[PDB]
Amino acid sequence: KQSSISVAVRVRPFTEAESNRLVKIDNDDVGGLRKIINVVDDRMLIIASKRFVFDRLFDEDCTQDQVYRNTTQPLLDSVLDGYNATVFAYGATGCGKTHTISGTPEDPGVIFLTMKELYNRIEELKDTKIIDISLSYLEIYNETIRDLLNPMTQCKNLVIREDANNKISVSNLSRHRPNSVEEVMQLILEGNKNRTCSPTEANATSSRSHAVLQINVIQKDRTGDITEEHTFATLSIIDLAGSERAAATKNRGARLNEGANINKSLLALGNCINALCDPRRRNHVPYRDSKLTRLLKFSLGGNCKTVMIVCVSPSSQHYDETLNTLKYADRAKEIKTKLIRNLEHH
Amino acid sequence: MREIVHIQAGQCGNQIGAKFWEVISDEHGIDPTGSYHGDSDLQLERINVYYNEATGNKYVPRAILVDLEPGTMDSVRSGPFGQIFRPDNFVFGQSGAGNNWAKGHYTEGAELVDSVLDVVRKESESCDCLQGFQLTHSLGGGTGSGMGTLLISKIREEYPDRIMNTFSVMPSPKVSDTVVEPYNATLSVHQLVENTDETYCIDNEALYDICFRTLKLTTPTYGDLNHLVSATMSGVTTCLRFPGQLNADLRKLAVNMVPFPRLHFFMPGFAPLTSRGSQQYRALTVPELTQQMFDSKNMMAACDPRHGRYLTVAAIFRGRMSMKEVDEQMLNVQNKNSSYFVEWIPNNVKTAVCDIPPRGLKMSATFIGNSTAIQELFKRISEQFTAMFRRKAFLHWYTGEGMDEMEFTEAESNMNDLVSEYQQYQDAT
Amino acid sequence: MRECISIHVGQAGVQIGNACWELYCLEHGIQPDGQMPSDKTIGGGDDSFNTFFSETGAGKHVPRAVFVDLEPTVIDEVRTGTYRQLFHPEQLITGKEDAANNYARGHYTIGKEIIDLVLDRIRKLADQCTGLQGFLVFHSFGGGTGSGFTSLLMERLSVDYGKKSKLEFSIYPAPQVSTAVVEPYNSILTTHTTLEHSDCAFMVDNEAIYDICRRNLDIERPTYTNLNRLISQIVSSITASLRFDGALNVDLTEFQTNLVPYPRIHFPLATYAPVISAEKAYHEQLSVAEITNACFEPANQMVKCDPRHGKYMACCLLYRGDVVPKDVNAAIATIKTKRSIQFVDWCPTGFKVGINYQPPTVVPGGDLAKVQRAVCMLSNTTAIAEAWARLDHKFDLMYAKRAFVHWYVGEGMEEGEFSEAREDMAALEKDYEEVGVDSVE
Ligand SMILES: CC(=O)O[C@H]1C(=O)[C@@]2(C)[C@H]([C@H](OC(=O)c3ccccc3)[C@]3(O)C[C@H](OC(=O)[C@H](O)[C@@H](NC(=O)c4ccccc4)c4ccccc4)C(C)=C1C3(C)C)[C@]1(OC(C)=O)CO[C@@H]1C[C@@H]2O
Ligand SMILES: Nc1nc2c(ncn2[C@@H]2O[C@H](COP(=O)(O)OP(=O)(O)OP(=O)(O)O)[C@@H](O)[C@H]2O)c(=O)[nH]1
Ligand SMILES: Nc1ncnc2c1ncn2[C@@H]1O[C@H](COP(=O)(O)OP(=O)(O)NP(=O)(O)O)[C@@H](O)[C@H]1O
Ligand SMILES: Nc1nc2c(ncn2[C@@H]2O[C@H](COP(=O)(O)OP(=O)(O)O)[C@@H](O)[C@H]2O)c(=O)[nH]1
Ligand SMILES: [Mg+2]
Ligand SMILES: [Mg+2]
Repeated sequence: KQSSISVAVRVRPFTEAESNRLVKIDNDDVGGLRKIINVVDDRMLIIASKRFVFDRLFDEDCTQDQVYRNTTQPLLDSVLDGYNATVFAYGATGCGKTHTISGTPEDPGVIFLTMKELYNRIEELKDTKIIDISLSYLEIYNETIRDLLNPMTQCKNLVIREDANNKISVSNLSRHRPNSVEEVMQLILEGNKNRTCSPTEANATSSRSHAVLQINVIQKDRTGDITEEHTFATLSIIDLAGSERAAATKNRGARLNEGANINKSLLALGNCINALCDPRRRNHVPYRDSKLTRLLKFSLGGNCKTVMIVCVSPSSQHYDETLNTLKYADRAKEIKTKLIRNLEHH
Repeated sequence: MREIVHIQAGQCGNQIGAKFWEVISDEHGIDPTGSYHGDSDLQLERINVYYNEATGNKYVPRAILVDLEPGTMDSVRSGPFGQIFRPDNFVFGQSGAGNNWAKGHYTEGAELVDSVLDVVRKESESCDCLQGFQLTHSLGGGTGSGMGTLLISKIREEYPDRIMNTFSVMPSPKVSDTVVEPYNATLSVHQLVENTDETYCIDNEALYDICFRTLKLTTPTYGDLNHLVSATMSGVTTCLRFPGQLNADLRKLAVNMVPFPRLHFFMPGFAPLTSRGSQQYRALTVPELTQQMFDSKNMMAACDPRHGRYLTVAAIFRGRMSMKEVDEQMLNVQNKNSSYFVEWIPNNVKTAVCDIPPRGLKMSATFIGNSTAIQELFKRISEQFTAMFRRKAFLHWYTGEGMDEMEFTEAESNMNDLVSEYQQYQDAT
Repeated sequence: MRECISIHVGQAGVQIGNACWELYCLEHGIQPDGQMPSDKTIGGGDDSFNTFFSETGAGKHVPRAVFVDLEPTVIDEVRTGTYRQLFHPEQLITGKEDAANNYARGHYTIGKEIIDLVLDRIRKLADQCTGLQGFLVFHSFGGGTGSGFTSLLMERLSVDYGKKSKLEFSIYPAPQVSTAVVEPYNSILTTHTTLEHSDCAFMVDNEAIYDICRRNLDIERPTYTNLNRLISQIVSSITASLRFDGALNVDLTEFQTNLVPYPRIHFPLATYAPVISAEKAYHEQLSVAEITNACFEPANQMVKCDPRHGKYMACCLLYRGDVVPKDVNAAIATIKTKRSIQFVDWCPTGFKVGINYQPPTVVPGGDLAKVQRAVCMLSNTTAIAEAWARLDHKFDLMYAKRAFVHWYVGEGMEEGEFSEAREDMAALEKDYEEVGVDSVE
């Protein structure tokens, strides 16, 4: 019993500053530079001199409904029916990773839509079986775990541990049991408000911490059945930080340390993906290099499937790290995973 | 202006530090009083790396002593070089650790580390530029294995971008001294793997073998062992406080020896070492030094190099010598013993040279290696751990102080992961 | 009027500069104190020429140099040594911490805290000169500072100056000998960043000089002082055309229009023929033909390469001492007919000749012998394409497993910058195969 890992690609539309120069300067020939990506079809992809294949790609004019319908349905259906499934974003600064995964109140992202559909499915299946949910929300920053729902707890007490079964479990994690969509919107908004970010730069929406939302779904029978239909499941949405080069930031203070830790974590994730993809490096996968890859131990290839959403840009300046993202996506697509049912209480 | 802050935790660390400062004062020409009676100018040009200047041409070591029982501090104070240390950093408690890691890390250590951190801050803020820290401790006892790790974690939290070093006396394979060595060793390694940057593993049995065979000493006391450790402790910074043809600092050796962040456990060594009645039958040259260094009999850790492969090796030479000789000899060593070296690193050797040798020798050489064979040491503990953990032999003394079984399982898992990590690169290509 | 600024970076640069300025002081009669008693012999002399030294009204001669290094261990030895009164006290030190063999620290993290002083001193020295003819930057691939800081300084100088010449002197890594595990990474990043800022980057290999010292000079235990002295002799031979007079003087700006056919291929080799000790100075003639033949032998190359596995693209021979043009023409005619020394089919001329009347100097306590005449050959050839390839083979082995990469990314770099630095180098290799195939019609 095995499943398949999934990879998808998204690209943003030109910003105002670059689009203005594009209409002024470069439009005459056809800094507002030329279109490198030039998406050729829905599934394949072309770049300046090469060609690759990913799954269900999206153009700059794509809509939230299309991406939600093209990435989340297998994960949603599996998670509701036990199993396990996750989604995580990847890319570089300014590629729009926090817009697709979270979104705004007027441009909602994958979290809002997928959790609202979970609530609707719970309402629909209420006549059949009862479903309850629990939630947790954390960030990884400077090699430290922080809770975005209980900020009073210090980073000293937050630590990952595992038993002989090798199951990851965070200590003193604030597990919140909601009752309505308004409550969970309040929790999500407060968590995003308390997220660590760099408002010093003009792009104040720039994230400088890896955000992880985890939602656990449990089921229970209605009328008279005796210790049946528990069937717990877990889903996680992960928003990573960017890999901005130091060349792009002449001024360097604490932002230097933040970027160094972010880049180290991203390198650890890349090494883990490469190790999993390779056949003969399976003797050991270095999960311990960072807290991020340690927390995604089961998500990557343990007992679960995941969707890797890589975000790129059409600006010509963004070439090398986009190619790095493409290569790492290609190897992320080649890793396998297993899937098993849940425990039954008696 | 690079400088180092020294800390000493526990009996073993305190004794090794006492002998280390005794050696360094003679190297730089300082008395027990703290005045200067050197002869050369080079001894004062970089005295600020370790020492701190005082009023009347006096020099006080930048060392911080910590241990929960006052006996070792009284012994050091009564010693010959007890007056150079500032009295204000003789931080101690009254209730001992009792060879219990929990008492050193959870119960009693927490009631004394704030003063240690205050002293560390006071010493560090006086620096023009701080290179890093270095600590001496033993992984078998309670004071060392607990307070050293707690202090390392807190210093790393406060000073993230500075080098942290440890000269750890790892537990012996055969001849132990405490019944609870495996628990302390595992719980201390669980923190050292995460926090430090250069962990210099040392074993008592290797020191005894070196003393018995090479030095031909009949009754090797602990002073001789501390001397052997202090020789290497005063060699990893010789290029940082003396001139040389090819210099090297702690960060340069860290970069050229740590291919992946968790592989920072190193086996040291020192040459020349000969008997007193056999120094007139040897020619002191670079080939003799490199032969003595690379031999397994001269290693300071029990693990045999020949049971694995060298990932990265470093050699700090001291004296006047030709760089052609050094380069040729290291190339020849790599070529002849290619089975004992890793393929995906083309050149494994990092050489540094300093022009000022020790006081009474014309040439010296400090060896450091990063070998997969170190895994064997951890593997031994991973047995001696589980045999006691599968039956909870001595576990109530630890749970009564605050700890739980989750810490023990996590430490065991981390140790096994480290062993598997080394074994991956042992047989890769 | 013919002045040119010298800059030294890193331990290798500083230790080569020590020998260079010792040689210059010996040649021009300047003592280590900066004085010049040679005016006693001839009134109003100009031995301390304005090319490499600036004269004050008090009679001193301060050198035109900017010694820069991150760690305070080598510059301090100069400030304490015997040349402390020669240099301007503005020898620049960061004085905090070395680059630790990290390109990122020398480029992004620590290099940005000291570059402004370097630019200010270079601006002052440039304003002092009437017209400067170029820059001479001494460094070494493999070191953190020698890669990163050299790249940063060259980028800023190209932004500021531009059309001015910028020549390099770099110690390239040896194929087998080495003293750093992360040296291929630094070398690859350096050649990527400093391929479109330099104009002619001379290369030198330590292993080749060790072999030369073993075979010719008969020194079985050499140190870096002898290597630095040989490099000093190379640089003095190059710059002799500016300070003194000769039949054919090769200016610095004329090096480029005779050695670099295309802009990207600017990595020539340098060799010095009459390396002979005083014992074998006798029993030898040391004629022009002998030294010219010795320059083209594989054994006397200062870079570990085999010219027989490639075609010479250009050659520039700078002579010193008693040399007549007829003997040089005879030597060139003898060399051209040899079938082993091949040339590209698109360069029938091939050679450039320069002659200078001042013989080479000798440093007391050295090993080179007193020779009436000498020659230095600067040859642009395609054998260098091998030396790159070996280094590339050392890159792909390590980058495949991402070894020693966490330091670079932790000091402000992205992994992708490595891959680019490979690809560009690969393109350069292709160019050296694209400019070797014989033309057809
Ligand atoms: C004539 C001669 O060679 O004298 C040597 C000597 O005989 C031998 C046997 C010495 C001697 O060492 C020992 O016998 C010894 C005993 C216990 C543990 C270690 C060594 C010597 O004691 C050791 C001492 O070494 C030093 O002075 C070094 O500088 C050393 N410092 C100290 O030992 C020292 C100790 C206390 C107070 C002040 C200095 C050192 C080493 C590394 C880095 C820095 C300093 C010297 C010259 C000798 C004697 C005296 C016999 C040897 O020691 C060293 C470290 O050089 C052992 O073999 C080496 C080299 C020599 O062959
Ligand atoms: N020819 C010559 N080469 C040298 C000399 N000193 C060092 N090198 C070369 O320099 C290389 C490493 O760089 P280093 O000079 O040691 O130091 P660096 O280039 O300044 O880099 P940093 O460590 O950041 O200071 C070695 O591989 C040596 O071959 C020298 O005196 N003469
Ligand atoms: N497809 C899109 N269409 C329109 N606007 C977008 C799109 N994607 C992103 N944006 C906006 O562009 C801005 C920059 O994108 P943003 O989501 O901040 O990237 P990011 O992932 O946050 N960068 P980082 O902080 O490094 O992760 C955001 O304010 C987005 O709302
Ligand atoms: N080299 C050396 N090792 C020592 C010395 N004393 C104790 N040890 C080692 O340290 C371990 C005991 O640790 P200890 O110093 O008692 O720890 P503490 O009681 O918590 O301070 C033993 O396993 C010994 O091998 C010494 O004087 N020299
Ligand atoms: Mg973001
Ligand atoms: Mg240096």
